Amino acid sequence: NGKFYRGGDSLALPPKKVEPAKLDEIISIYSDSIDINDRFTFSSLSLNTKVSVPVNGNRFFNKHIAIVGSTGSGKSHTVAKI
Amino acid sequence: DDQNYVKRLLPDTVGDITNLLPSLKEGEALIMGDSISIPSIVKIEKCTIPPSSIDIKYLDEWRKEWVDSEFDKIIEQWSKS
Ligand SMILES: Nc1ncnc2c1ncn2[C@@H]1O[C@H](COP(=O)(O)OP(=O)(O)O)[C@@H](O)[C@H]1O
Ligand SMILES: [Mg+2]
Repeated sequence: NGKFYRGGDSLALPPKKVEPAKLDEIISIYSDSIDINDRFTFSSLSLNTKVSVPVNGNRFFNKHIAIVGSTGSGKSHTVAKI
Repeated sequence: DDQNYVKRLLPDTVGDITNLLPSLKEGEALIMGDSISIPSIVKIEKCTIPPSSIDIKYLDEWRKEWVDSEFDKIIEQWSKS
């Protein structure tokens, strides 16, 4: 019913109809686990640009950030955007 | 020791690079960095105004007669250094 619960080894007996996930369920993976006042968005999902990926904005900054990547990958741009 | 030094500080890598470094040919180079997007194996275009090839032809120069080396001017240039 639109709310995502991350679980391990949940069983679906085959055969089950498989379709690509729509916009709202993929949004519910990232948006629902973080309270709305706590969301801090600086990026979106790579294969779905409409899905925004928010991080826990309090927990993003108290616990230190390590931005790592090769030269020319945009690491200074990601630092500047944040 | 050169290869472990180079591969560790090399910013990128290519497929099967451990044995590629000994097997590079004469004038063949591997260029990578942020000035070239794809790490590529290239052949450097032959120098038409070379640093003169200092490789003395050896057998045929041995094959000729026993030449009289002029030791006096060799020693006198050695003397002034
Ligand atoms: N989120 C992004 N979307 C599209 N292009 C980007 C993004 N971030 C960086 N870039 C591009 O990547 C290039 C590399 O710059 P940058 O990441 O700052 O280099 P470095 O990581 O060496 O500091 C930039 O010219 C920028 O245009
Ligand atoms: Mg930079």
